[PDB]
Amino acid sequence: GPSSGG
Amino acid sequence: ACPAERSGHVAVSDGRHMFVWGGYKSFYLPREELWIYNMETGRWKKINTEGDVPPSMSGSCAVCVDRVLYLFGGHHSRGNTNKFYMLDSRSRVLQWERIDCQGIPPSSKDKLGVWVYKNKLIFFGGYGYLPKVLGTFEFDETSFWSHPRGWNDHVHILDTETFTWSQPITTGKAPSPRAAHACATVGNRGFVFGGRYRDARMNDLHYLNLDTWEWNELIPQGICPVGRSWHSLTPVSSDHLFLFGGFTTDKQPLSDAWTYCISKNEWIQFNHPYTEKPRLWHTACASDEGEVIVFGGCANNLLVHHRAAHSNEILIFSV
Repeated sequence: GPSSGG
Repeated sequence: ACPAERSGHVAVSDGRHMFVWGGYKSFYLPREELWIYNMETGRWKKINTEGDVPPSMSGSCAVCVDRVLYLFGGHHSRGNTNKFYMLDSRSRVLQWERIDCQGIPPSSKDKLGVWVYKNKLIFFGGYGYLPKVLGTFEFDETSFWSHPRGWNDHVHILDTETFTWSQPITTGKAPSPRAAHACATVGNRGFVFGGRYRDARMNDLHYLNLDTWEWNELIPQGICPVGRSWHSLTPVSSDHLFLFGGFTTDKQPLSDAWTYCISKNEWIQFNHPYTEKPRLWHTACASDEGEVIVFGGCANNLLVHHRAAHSNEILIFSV
């Protein structure tokens, strides 16, 4: 969701 | 009067007023709400905006240029976007405007960074879907198992004279693709520090010369800050960047603060009273009174969603 890739 | 706690919001400032929008908590904050923090009085004001209101998003990228707010990208309930909005706050009831830009926009993404230079908004990096585009893209294999996503090193210009997208032809070695890095502009130098890429939250520091489009890497002599993503990097003078918070490769939430001195190419650790308040995915804005206002973000590993300690605290650093 929003936090992937961080 | 205080906004709900949140991470992944945007905060932009004119040096006096800080405008807060979006983000999520434990989900997305109300899209029509714009929270205004008066940096001098310390008081909040909520207003409801109208017009082309963007969907509620995290990881959007916003700027404030002469009290016009610009917003690009982000992640809403159906994924990443590459829409561009503007909200004139110079005055009436604030009205969002979705700008149908000319040229090829960037790919849909969040958790990127932007530099402001003259009439140009220059966007770098981020996380989103596979992208014609200059630069490189690198998939995040943990997305393969929906649509796969990945990091980019793309540089894109939105020329506010015409609202036309374009890409500069750069020289030098770009930073790797990355997201949740932090960008800061001083003069004609667009600094970028850290960010997530593959299995690292990195510690490297670059700037893109916004006149000649040459990338430079900065190797500071001496002790550098630990690599991180989801940190803030804020210009506080013509010669100092202010670094706070973030998240290490080993999932440590950070509360250290540093100032990078541009002319000496040196990091200086910065003592402050919030050592027990680490924050990741907060925002930070400089005041006209030389302060940095940190708002929002998460005090622990927000990847454990049911344990995420989202915050609505204002942290005031005196730099």
